[PDB]
Amino acid sequence: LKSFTVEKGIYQTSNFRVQPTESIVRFPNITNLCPFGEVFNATRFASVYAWNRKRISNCVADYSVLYNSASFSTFKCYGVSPTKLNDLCFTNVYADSFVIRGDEVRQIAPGQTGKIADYNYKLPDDFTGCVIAWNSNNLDSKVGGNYNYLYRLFRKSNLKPFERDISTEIYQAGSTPCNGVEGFNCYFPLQSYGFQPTNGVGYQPYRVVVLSFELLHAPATVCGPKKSTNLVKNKCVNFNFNGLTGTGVLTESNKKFLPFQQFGRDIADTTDAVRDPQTLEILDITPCSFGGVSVITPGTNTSNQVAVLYQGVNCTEVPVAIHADQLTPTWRVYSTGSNVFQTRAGCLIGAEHVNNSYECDIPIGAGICASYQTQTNSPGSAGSVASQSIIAYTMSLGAENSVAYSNNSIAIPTNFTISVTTEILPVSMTKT
Amino acid sequence: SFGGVSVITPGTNTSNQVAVLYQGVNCTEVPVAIHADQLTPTWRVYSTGSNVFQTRAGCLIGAEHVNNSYECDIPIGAGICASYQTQTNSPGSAGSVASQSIIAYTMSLGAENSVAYSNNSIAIPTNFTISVTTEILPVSMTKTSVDCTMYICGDSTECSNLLLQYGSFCTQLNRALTGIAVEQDKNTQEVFAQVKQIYKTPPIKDFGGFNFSQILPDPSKPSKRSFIEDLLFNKVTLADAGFIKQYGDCLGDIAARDLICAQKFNGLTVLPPLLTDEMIAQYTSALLAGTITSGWTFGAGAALQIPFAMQMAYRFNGIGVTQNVLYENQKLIANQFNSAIGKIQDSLSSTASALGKLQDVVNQNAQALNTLVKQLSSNFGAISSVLNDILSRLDPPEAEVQIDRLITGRLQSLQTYVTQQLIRAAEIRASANLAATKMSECVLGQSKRVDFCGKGYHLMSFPQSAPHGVVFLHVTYVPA
Amino acid sequence: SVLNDILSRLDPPEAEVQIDRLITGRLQSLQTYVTQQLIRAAEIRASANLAATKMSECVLGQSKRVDFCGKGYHLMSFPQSAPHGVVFLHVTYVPAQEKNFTTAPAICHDGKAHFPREGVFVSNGTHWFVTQRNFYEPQIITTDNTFVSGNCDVVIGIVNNTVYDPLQPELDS
Amino acid sequence: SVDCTMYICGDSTECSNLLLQYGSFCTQLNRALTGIAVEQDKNTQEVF
Repeated sequence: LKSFTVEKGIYQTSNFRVQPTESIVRFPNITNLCPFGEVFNATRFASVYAWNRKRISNCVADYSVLYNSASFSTFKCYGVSPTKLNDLCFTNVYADSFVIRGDEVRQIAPGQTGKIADYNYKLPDDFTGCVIAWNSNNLDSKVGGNYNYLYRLFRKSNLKPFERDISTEIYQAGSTPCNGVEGFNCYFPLQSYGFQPTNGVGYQPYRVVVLSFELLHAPATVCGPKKSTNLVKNKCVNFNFNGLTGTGVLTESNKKFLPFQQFGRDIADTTDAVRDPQTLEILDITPCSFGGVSVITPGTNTSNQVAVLYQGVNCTEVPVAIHADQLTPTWRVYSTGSNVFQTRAGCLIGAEHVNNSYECDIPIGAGICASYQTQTNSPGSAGSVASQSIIAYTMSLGAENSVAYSNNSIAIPTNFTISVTTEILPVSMTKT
Repeated sequence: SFGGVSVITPGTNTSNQVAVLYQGVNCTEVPVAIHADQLTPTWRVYSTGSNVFQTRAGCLIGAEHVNNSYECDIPIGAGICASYQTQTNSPGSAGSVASQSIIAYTMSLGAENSVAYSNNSIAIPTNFTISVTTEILPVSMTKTSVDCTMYICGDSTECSNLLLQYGSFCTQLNRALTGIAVEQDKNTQEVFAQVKQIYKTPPIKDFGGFNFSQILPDPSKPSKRSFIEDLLFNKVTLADAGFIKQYGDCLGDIAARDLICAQKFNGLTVLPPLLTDEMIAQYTSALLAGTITSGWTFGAGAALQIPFAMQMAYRFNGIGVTQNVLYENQKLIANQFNSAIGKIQDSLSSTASALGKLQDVVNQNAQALNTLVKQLSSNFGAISSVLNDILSRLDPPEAEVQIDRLITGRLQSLQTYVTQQLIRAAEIRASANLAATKMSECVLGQSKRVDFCGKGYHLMSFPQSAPHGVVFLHVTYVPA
Repeated sequence: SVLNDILSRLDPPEAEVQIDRLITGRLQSLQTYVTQQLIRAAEIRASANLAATKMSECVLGQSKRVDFCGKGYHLMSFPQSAPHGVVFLHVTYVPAQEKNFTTAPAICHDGKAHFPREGVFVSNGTHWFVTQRNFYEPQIITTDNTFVSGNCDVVIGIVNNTVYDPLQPELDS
Repeated sequence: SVDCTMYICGDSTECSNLLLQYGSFCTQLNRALTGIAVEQDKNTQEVF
């Protein structure tokens, strides 16, 4: 009101709102995981020059295991946060697994040059993806030496990103025709790596897997895992189902959804009942309790005791809305007590319900009216301050009456009154 | 050349064949619009030929003009009206015959009646009729209240901050609707509350033969409400009742099947009316009670019991027909009136359309809210319609600009809603004041104003409660 | 929020954007205000028309409309000035005290029916009187007051009574 | 009577799509004017 004095009436001071208890994040069931195991825990590894490329798509790819696992020496992701993979989703993912020397491991990164980067396996400058590598001295190395892995010494030109060249043909360095065989100025294009268990760290063969994540407009097939929580019902909660979010009280519904259909909809175009991704249950949509708060007070000149009306709410929510149990005992009294009256309009606290009907001083709603009344017994005294209180009652329509209707009688007045009343009407506004 | 197109549909219930109106266009242009060159030859017939009638309003196709004059069912414009009629048909049996079509004709003002005006002749009615008509007026609207913050910002701290920059827009809007809300309560009080004391009818019904039983509240049925009004509640669509909705029952994608619940979601609340329906009936009972037993006196001050038969003697006195008319034909008049009362019951029961005005009151209001609700889906220029996504996807620096667009749109929408709301309320108020005057003058006394109380020298009226409105049963005198 | 600040603060190329924000908003506020006034003005003008009618009907004459001039059979009104409005001091007739009486729409002198020209039939219990509607004054029911219409058979409620004829005493005397 | 579409967007598809983003502002406005349009006729019938 922006005033120190308040005239009697009902005023809307603020808004009542139940706060959310907890946050729920959800994504669909975990099944249909991409086969990471085939790549990482693979029995055999391809060579650097021709590396294995397994496309991963149509799954929920759970990166967490690779990030968390100790087994890998390094795990570096250029384009996106390595932590982010669980949330992020890519249209297509390619895994390039190859075995290369330890010293060379650094080369597997964007914007790099070297034997692998140029000739072997090239990465885009822009490359978005993560490179995971680990040692395989135990697996790959041979005492005799493991020749199986080759890289390329010569080529007509530099290799483009992700371009692999398997070709066995003899490279002709010079003018002399090779004719398929080595000779002067003719060499097999690839050289092997001599890995042996005895060698040093740099020397050790390492299995590296790079997960490129091509991002296109096209539908994204490979998305991250689902970090979900338990479902709680009959409570105002902050829920996040697959696509949407909102706050309300999830309850069991009696709705029969079609097998394919995920969400319902209001006539209005609202989110009404949703199907839980984990359980095939239909849960109907309810905004959490809230309503207006109106203060019913007598004029400040008369008193300062008030009564509050919580519109369109049950009395039950008010003790829960605030943590009454948590609060001090001074605060506790306000939450519940005999002095609570519930009406159609809402829960009115601070006013005692009264059987007697009187004229309506202040309108509450639903026919209930509040007034400040005290019965007073004092000689030559107006109702003085005493144990006064605020009462709410069904507003009296007035003293009820009846007319002695009959076939044969009339009521004709003997005398009358000349009265004067005032009728007031506005004529004009101020000429602004 | 361009103009609006209107479809004259006789009604799907009745027929599929329709007529199309091209407003303010010459008929010559119609074939060019349609791809006559491209389309099949079946289509070719549809564009050209006779069976095209040119009117001031535009070019009308599908309708056959008729010289004969009829009353106007559906207005075309410029006095032309369209209707679906069948020419004489053969007997009803399978046989090949053609009938039923859409006709456009020159609307008839009605049947011309020349009057034999003369030097010294008078027409003096030998017999009369006590008929009854129904007049329906809206009294109040649904006390809608809207929270700006939830509507615009609904649970978004980042949003509300942006709203504050707007200053006082919300406070006034919330204030405006609240002002409207009180006014409705004021409307209902002024309309019904005309009487201080609440009268109840005596156990004896002997009303000179007049049969009130339909109009009086029926002690019995829940709510002491009357029979005729009971149908009235039935004909209308109550928004909701009970004012209690199970929270849990509500939470997901289905509850918005329950529209009110959805409304509950977006800050849209419906305040209840101060005067409850049960309470409203009592007034209607009282206003009715004093009118029956006391005459007009209850408006002036203390109600004075007067036998009903006596009242008509006064009421006839009001029109310029002496008392002798009533008693001399007391039984008939009562019978006429009682039979008259029954007619409303069938008319009311027969067609929903009797209630059309009230229904309108509900419907525009329903429309306003839904339109208000739907706006939430509009992007306006915004990247998306959901507040969370903007926050989620975009950094605040970028987001602030985006949300701002969304804010202006809804705020504009609410602004359109309230402005629209104020005007309709005013429309209602004038009606309410009109309603109050009708109870004040017509019910509480007998009105002198010709064509105020229904066609005829007005006798009296009995109000009946109705949703957000009131129905009057004007009993008028008409010469037979 | 200050125009002079923005002007002092920014060069025109940049300032134009900021000022534009205020103009669209402020104008919109002003637009809001005007719409409110038009609507509100309509309400007042509606009242003015009513006021004029009240002045027209109530002051200038005695209005017949029940509850137009205040509760009761309206006598008259005295308009009074006021700020931005008017106040009327209606003078209304309200019945104060009442007494029950027994009524019947007519009386039979001859076996014929009499109805009251002005008034209704009542009885003190001993004798029948006919009086005006809103203030009790009994009168001796004479032919001068009553008019003929029909006979006793049709009447409903009619009671036997004696009507006084002023003429007889003149001729007999 | 006023169609928003021409009045605003008049034969510009690029314009009209941008209009749709606006939602129901038009359909409501056109509705009101139509409602207004019928109203006068109602007035005339009531009077005469």
